[PDB]
Amino acid sequence: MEMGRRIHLELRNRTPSDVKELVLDNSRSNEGKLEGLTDEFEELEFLSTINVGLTSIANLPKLNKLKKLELSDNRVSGGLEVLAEKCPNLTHLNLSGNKIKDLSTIEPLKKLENLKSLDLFNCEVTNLNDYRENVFKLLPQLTYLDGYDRDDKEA
Amino acid sequence: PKYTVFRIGSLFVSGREKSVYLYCRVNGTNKIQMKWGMEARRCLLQSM
Amino acid sequence: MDTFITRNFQTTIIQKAKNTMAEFSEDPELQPAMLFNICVHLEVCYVISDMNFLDEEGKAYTALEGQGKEQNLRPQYEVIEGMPRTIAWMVQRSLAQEHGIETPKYLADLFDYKTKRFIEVGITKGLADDYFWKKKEKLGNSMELMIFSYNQDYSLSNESSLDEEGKGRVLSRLTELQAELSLKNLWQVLIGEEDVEKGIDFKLGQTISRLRDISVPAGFSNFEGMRSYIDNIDPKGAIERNLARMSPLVSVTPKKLTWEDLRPIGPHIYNHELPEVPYNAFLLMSDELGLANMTEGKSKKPKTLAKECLEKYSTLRDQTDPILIMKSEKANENFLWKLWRDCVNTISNEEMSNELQKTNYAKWATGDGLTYQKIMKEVAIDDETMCQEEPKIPNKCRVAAWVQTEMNLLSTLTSKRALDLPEIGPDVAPVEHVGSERRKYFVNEINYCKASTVMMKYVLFHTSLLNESNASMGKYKVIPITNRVVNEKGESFDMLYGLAVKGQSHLRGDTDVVTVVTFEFSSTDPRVDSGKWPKYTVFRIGSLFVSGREKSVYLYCRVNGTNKIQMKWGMEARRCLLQSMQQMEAIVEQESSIQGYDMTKACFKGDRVNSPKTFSIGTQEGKLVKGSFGKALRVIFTKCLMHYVFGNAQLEGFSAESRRLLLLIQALKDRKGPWVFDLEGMYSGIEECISNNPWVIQSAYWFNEWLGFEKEGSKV
Amino acid sequence: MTLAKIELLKQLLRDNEAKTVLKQTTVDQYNIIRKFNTSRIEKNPSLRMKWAMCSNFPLALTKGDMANRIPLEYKGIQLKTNAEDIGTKGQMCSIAAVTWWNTYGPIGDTEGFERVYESFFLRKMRLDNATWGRITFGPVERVRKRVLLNPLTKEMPPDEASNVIMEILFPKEAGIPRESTWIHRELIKEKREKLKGTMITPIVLAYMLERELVARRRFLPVAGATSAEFIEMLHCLQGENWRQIYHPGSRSQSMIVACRKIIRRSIVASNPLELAVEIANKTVIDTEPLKSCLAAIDGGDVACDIIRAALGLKIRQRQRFGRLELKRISGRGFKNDEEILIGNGTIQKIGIWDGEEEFHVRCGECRGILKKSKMKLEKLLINSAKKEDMRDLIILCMVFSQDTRMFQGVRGEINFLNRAGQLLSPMYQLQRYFLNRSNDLFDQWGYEESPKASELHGINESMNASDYTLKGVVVTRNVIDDFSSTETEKVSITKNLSLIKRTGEVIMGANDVSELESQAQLMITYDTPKMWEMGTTKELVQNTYQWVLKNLVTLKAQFLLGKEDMFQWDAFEAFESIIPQKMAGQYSGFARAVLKQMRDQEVMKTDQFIKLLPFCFSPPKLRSNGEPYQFLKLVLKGGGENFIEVRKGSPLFSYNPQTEVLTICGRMMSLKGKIEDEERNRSMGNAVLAGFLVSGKYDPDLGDFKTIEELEKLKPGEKANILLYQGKPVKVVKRKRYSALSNDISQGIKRQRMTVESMG
Repeated sequence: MEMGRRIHLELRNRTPSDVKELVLDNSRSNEGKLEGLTDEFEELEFLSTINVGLTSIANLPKLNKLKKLELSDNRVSGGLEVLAEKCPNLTHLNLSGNKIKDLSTIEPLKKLENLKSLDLFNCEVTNLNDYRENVFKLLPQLTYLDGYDRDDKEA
Repeated sequence: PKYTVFRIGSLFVSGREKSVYLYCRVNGTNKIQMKWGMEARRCLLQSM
Repeated sequence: MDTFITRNFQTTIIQKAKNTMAEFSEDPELQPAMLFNICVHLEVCYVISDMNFLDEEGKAYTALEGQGKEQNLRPQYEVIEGMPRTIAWMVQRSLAQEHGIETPKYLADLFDYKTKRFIEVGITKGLADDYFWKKKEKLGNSMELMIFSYNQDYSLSNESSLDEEGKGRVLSRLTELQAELSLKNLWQVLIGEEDVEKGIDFKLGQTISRLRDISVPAGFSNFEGMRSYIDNIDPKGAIERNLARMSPLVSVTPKKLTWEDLRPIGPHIYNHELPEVPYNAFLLMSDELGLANMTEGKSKKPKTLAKECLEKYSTLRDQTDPILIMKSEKANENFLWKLWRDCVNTISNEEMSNELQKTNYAKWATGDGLTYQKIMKEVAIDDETMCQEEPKIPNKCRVAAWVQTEMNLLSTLTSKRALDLPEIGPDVAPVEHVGSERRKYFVNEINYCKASTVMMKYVLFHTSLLNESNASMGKYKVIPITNRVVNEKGESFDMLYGLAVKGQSHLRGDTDVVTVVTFEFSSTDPRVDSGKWPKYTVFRIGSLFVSGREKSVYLYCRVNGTNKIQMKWGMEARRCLLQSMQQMEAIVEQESSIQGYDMTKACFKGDRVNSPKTFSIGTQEGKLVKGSFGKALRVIFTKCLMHYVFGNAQLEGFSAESRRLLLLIQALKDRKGPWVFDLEGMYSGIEECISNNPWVIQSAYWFNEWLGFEKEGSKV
Repeated sequence: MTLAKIELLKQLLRDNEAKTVLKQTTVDQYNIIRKFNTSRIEKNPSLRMKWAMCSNFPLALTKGDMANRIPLEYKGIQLKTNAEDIGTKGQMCSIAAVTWWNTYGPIGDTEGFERVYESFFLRKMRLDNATWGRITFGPVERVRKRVLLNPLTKEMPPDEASNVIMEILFPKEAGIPRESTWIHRELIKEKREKLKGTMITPIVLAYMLERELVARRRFLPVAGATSAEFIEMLHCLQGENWRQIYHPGSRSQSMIVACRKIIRRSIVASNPLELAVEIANKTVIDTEPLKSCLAAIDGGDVACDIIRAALGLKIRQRQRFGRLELKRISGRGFKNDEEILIGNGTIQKIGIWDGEEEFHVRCGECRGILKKSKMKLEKLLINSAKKEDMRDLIILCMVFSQDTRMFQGVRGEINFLNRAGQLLSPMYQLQRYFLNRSNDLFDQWGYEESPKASELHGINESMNASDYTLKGVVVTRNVIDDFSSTETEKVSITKNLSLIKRTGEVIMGANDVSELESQAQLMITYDTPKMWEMGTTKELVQNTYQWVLKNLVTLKAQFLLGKEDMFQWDAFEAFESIIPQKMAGQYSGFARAVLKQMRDQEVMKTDQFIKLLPFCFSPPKLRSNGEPYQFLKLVLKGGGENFIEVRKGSPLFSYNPQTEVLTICGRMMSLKGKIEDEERNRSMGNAVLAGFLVSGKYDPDLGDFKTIEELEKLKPGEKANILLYQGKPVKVVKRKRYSALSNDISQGIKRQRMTVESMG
C-alpha cells in the first residue's frame, strides 16, 4: 500500500477539490515524506498522518482553510516554522508519540497565533521540570494542551 | 530489566484512550527495611 | 443401539419418543430400533416445520432466528406429531373446524396453513414410491404425503410444499444417520417400520439341540426342564442343607505353625552315601585362566585376537604331547586332543577363516554321527524289540565343596575390571545428580568383583555363539572364549580363556539342540578334588609364570549342548546387574526415609554422624560375621549370577516353592501366628527339586543353616 | 500411477476370484477383508532382529527411483541388490545404505518439523524451561487416581477425533459434515494451515493428530499436582521415599458458573429439561458451544453432570448427595417412608433406608469408607487431607446416614429454600442447616475413645488431629483408594433435571448443586434473551454486542432493505432495561436518524453500525419541530464508566481501524476487516462439503463428477454430481444459508409447548 492508493480510495478518482479531509495512515513513504498530495489542493479541514515514518516537514500544499492536523508515531525532529508559511490557520496540533529532543524544537510555533491545542505525549521534551509552565509562557496563543489547561473538553 | 509488565486495559481522561500497564516485580525486604521505609518520612525534616 | 440414540439425538426428542412409546405400552428398551425410528420421525418433522412462516399476505417465506416480530410470527407448519394422543387429536379437530376442512380419520403429523392441509411424513429403507403408495392406500388422499428414503430419493404428493433447501437438509440428515449407522454396523441390524415388529431370529438346529438336551446336569431329561427349574425353583438354604450332610472327614485341617515344625529341607544332601554334585555349568567360573595380551585398545575379530594371544605364548601354542590327568568316563582322549590340535592350527592359520579344516574328524569327535536313524511307524509296530526308553531321572547327590569356594571367590574384589557401560546425557536435575552419585558408588564396587568378569565372559561367549550359529549353519566352527579387561591403570588387556568347536547348527526350531565342545585353560589340577570334575577330560599342556611363581596350565575339555533359547538368554544375563542394584537402591532409600539427607556415602563408607552399614554375610566356626555394604551388594550380584548359570526346571521348582516357607518364616518373625493346612505337602513339594543342581543343593544347605540361626536367635 | 492403478486393477480382475469378491463385498465389509492376513507373527522379535541385522540385505526397500542415487556397492561395500522380492515385491538393502543416506544424498525440507510434530517440541519446551528445586527424601503419601498422561490441545471423544482428523487431512470423502466440525472449526483451520506445505505420508500425520487430540488416561499413584504437565514428568517428580520440586515451563470455573446459572434458570420454570438443553447448546465460551469443555473433562461438578445428562454425554455414575460422591460397595437399602420426630420437636414423614449398606465416600480431597445401618451410622474411615474437606465429609456423611442422633441434634428451624425460591425435601434442608451450623450435631453426637492402634488415630470436633474422637469416626494413617469400575452405566434424565438409574432409583437430584456464585473468568456469551436478564449492565452490553456480531450477515442483509422490522428484535429488549427510561427514546430517535443517513448518503461502516443499532429498540421522541435530537455520549445505567462514545470509542466499546480490531467490555476480538470478504474469512474454517446439501441420486445428466474447487464455481441453487465418502455417487445442491439443527429442534419444541399451553 502507498500514499497514492489511499488518495485514490478517499477521492474515489474525483476532482481534488471534493474532500476537506484526508486519512494517510499506515502508508509507507519515500525517505519519510508525505508525497501523493499535490499542491493543487485548495480546500482541506482535517488531516491524519500516523505510522507514516515522516522525518521532516518540507512538502505540504499551501492552504488557508485547514484547522486540524494529526502527526503521531514518527521520528520527525526539525523546525516547524514552515507551517506558518504553508498554513498559518492551525487550531488543533497533535505530535503525540513524535521524537523531539529539547524545547527549541517547539519554539517556531510562536509566530502562529491561531493554534489553541497542542498534544505532546511520551516525548523526550515532556520529561522536564516546569515543561508545562515553560511551554505555556513560550506559546501565549495556546489555549489548550495535552488536556489539562484548566478543565477537560473534547475536540 | 527487572520488571515483568502486562497490559490490562485503557483509561479515558478527556475522551482520549490511554493504555494501562501492570509492572509486576518480585522483591525481598526485612523488618528493619520496613522500619527504614516507615522512617522515610524524615525527608521532610531533613529538607526543612 | 441406545448409545447411538443418546449420542445422535437430543434428550428432548428421546423424551418425546419415550412418551409416545409409553402411550402405546411399547417398551423403548425392548425395541430400540423402533425408538430410533420414532426419534428420526420426530426430528424430520421438526426439521420440516422449521424456518417456514407466512407473511401478512399469506405467501410462504423465511423468517430469521433470534429475531422476533412482536408476538405472532405465524409459522407455515404446525407440528402435530409428538403431542399426547388426546392433545394431538384435539388439535387436529380444532384446526379442521377453524379452517373448515374435513377431520382426517387418522391422526396427522403436520399441518400446513398455506395449503390448509394435514401432511403425513414417512420414512423408509426401500423405494420411496412403494412406501408412498402403501401409505396412500392406508390413509387415502385426505392427507398430503411426503416420504423420504435413506438412499437419497423421495416421494412428494406436491412438489411445491417444500423448497430445495428443506428436502436437501432432510436428505442430508438421513444420509448422515445412515453413514453413522453403517460405521457402527447398526445399519444391517436396523430393521425398518415394517420389520421392527419381528425381532432377531436365532433358533437352534437339531444336532445342537440334542447336544444341549444330553448336556444337562444329572437328574434332568431335557434342557426345557432345566430352564424351567432354574427359572422357577428358589433355593432358600440349599447350601446349608448340603453342608448339614457332607461328611465331617473333609476340612482344611487347620494347624498352627510354630518354629519347631519347620525342619531342614532336603536332608538327603547331608547323607554321604550319595555322590558329590558335579560341575555342570557351561564354562569354568573360578578356574578360568586368562591368556592376557596388552593391546592399545583396538577391537579386533575374535579369531585374530586368539591367534595373537597364542602367538605370545609359544610354549602352549606349540604343545603337542599331552599328559592325560584324567579321562572322565566316556570321552576319548585321542578324539579330544586331535580336535584341540585342529582348533589351535585353525586359530593360528594365516587365513582369516575360522572354520575347522578337517570337517570329518570332528564329526566323530563331537558324536554327531552317533545318532539313531528314524524309520516309519509300520516297521516299529511290526518289530518287537523297538521298545520305549525309560525316563532318565536326575541323580540324587550330596552337598559338594566347590560351590561354596566359587561363591566366596567370585564375590571378591580383583584389580581387573571388565564391566563397562555406555555414557548417558548430562544430569541437570538434582534427582539425576543423586542417581549418578548412587550409580557411581555402585559400579565402583561391582566392577572389580570377579563375578562381573565371569558374567561378561558368559555374555560375550553366548553373543559370539549366536552370531556364529546365525552366520554359519552347517559347518563346524572355532570360537574363542574372549573377554576384555581394563586394569586400574587403563591398559585394555584382551583375555583368551579357551576355544570351542561349534557343531552343525542348521536348525529351523529354537528348542533344537546344537553341540559345542569347550577347551578351557586353567591353573587348577583336578586331582586336588576329583569329585568336582567327573564330566571333564583334561590334559596338562604346560606351565606359566605370572610374576616369577611358576604355576601349571591345564586344558579342560568337555562336550556339551545348548539351544537358541539359552543361547539368547546368555546375552540377557546382564540383567543380574539390575537385580543387584534395585534391591540395594530400595535399601538406601529406606535409610533416606529415616533421616532427611542422602546416605549413599554413609551406607557405603560412613560419615561422621552415621556408622557404615553392615549386613550379616557369612559365618565361621558357628560364628556369624558381618560384611560391608559393598560386600553385601557383591553377594547379591553373585547370587543372581548363580541363579542364572545353574538355572533349570529344578531351580524354578525349588525357588517358587520354598518362597512359601520364606514367607511363613517372615510371618513368624513378626509374630503373626501363621497357621498352615498341610506342612508336609509343602516340604515334599520343595524337596522334590533338590536332585542334582549344584546351586539348588547349596541353596538348600544355606537355607537349613539360616533356619538354624533363626531358631537359635528366636529366644529373644 | 493412475494408469498403473487401472492396469493393476484389470490384471487383478482377470482372475475370477477377484471379480466375485469385489462384486460381492460392499464397501463397509472391506474391513473384514483386510483382517484376513496370515498372522504368522514372529515368535521372538529379539532373535529375529539379531539374525536380520547380520544378514547381507535385511532391509526391505520399496521399488522406486531412489535407489539410483546410491550404487549397488559403494567403496567396496554392498548396499542394495536388484534381485526380485515376493514378500513386498520391492528390492533388498542393508543398513549401510541407510547410514550413507544419513551421511550423503538428497537434502530435504526442514519446515515441516516446526509444526507437524508440535506436541513433541512442546514437550521439549516444557522440559527445558522447567525449574527444579530441592529433594524431600521423607516418605510421600500417594493416591491412585485417573490421570491424563499427556496434555491435549482440545480433548474430544474418539469418534469426533477421527471425524476431525478426516476433515483436516482428507479433503475428499467428507460427506455431510456432522454437528462436530462447526464446534472445532478453529482447530480445523489451524491444523489445516499448519500442516499445509508438507510431504509426509498422511497416515503419520493422522496418528500424530490422534495422539494430539484423543485423550489417554490411566490409574497412577500421584501426590500433589495432577495436570498432564506434571504427569509427563511423574517418573522423576514422584518417588516412594523421595519427592522433587518441579514447575513446568481458567475455562473450568467459567463452565461451572455457566452450568449453575443454567440449572437455576431452568429449574424455576416448568419442564426444566428442554429449556436447560436449549440454553446449554445455545451457549458459547469465546469460540465454541458448551459441548467443547464439558465433553473434555471427565465428570466434574454436579451441575455439569446434570447438564451433560441433559445433553448427550457420558457422566460417571457416582451418587452425588450435596457434595458427597458415594459409590455403593454392597448391601441393598429398602427406601420406606417413616414418620420421625426431629430434635426441634416437629415430626416429619421422610424416606429411610432399612438394611445395612456401605459406600466409598469422597468430598474434595477427602476419601473414606462409610458403613451404615438403618437409622444409624456404624463406621467411618478417613485419611487426613484437609480440615475443611474433612469437616464437610463428616457432616455430609452424618446427614446422609440419617442417624437418629443427627435428628435429635437439631436446634433451630428448617424452612429454607434455594436462590430460585423453592421448598426442598427435609434431607437437603437438614444438610443446609447442619452445614450452616456445623457445631450443632457435633456437640451432642457423643465421643468415643481414641482408636488405640499402630496407625489408627482419632480426630476431635474441631478437625484437629486430636484424640478423643467422635463416635465411629476414625482416621487411618494410610491411603484409601476407591471408586473403581467407573462403568458410566446407562442413566436416564427426568424433565426436572434429576437423574435416575436404569431402574427408578434417583442418583442425582436437581437440588444437589450448591448455591454459590462466582465470576466467569471468560466471556459467557449466550444466544437466548431469557438467560441474560440477571447480571450487571456491562454483561448485558457485552452479550448484546456478541449477539449482534455472531449473526452479522442477517442484520447486514436486512439493513439494505431499510425496514423497521430489523430494529424490533427481542435481543435488544433486555438492552432496553439498561437505558434510562427518561432518555432512551431520544437515543432511539438519534440512532435511527444516524443510521438512515448512513444508508442514504454514505457506504458500509460496520463499527458505527454495530455501535448505534441496539439503542433503537425503544420508540423515538423527535424534537417539537420534528428533527431528531443529537448526542455524542450515550449514558448507561450505573453512570461513570457505563457510557458509550458515538465518535471513536469508550471503555465498553472501542474499534481501532489501523489494525481493524474490536474491544468490547475489555475484550479484544478480531474484525479482520469488513465486507463479505471478511465474512468468508470467518468461514475459512468450517468443513469441506459444508455449503452443499444432498438431493437425488447419481443423475448422469451432468456427465463426470467435479472437484470441490470446481464445485465452488457453481452458483447457489445449482445441481452437481459428486462422490460421497468412498464412492457413492450422489447429486448435491449448493446451500444458500448456514444451518443449525439444534436451533431448529429448540424452536420446534418451543412451538409445541406453546400449542400445548394454549390448548390447556
